[PDB]
Amino acid sequence: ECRYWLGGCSAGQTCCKHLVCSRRHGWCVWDGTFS
Repeated sequence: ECRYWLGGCSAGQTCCKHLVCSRRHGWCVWDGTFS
């Protein structure tokens, strides 16, 4: 299943809609706002 904000993605994980796997933060961040 997809993870939510600050869910904690990985190399083989995914993030729910409106979110992106932040490899820098180490967790799913808001897509469109993150850096």
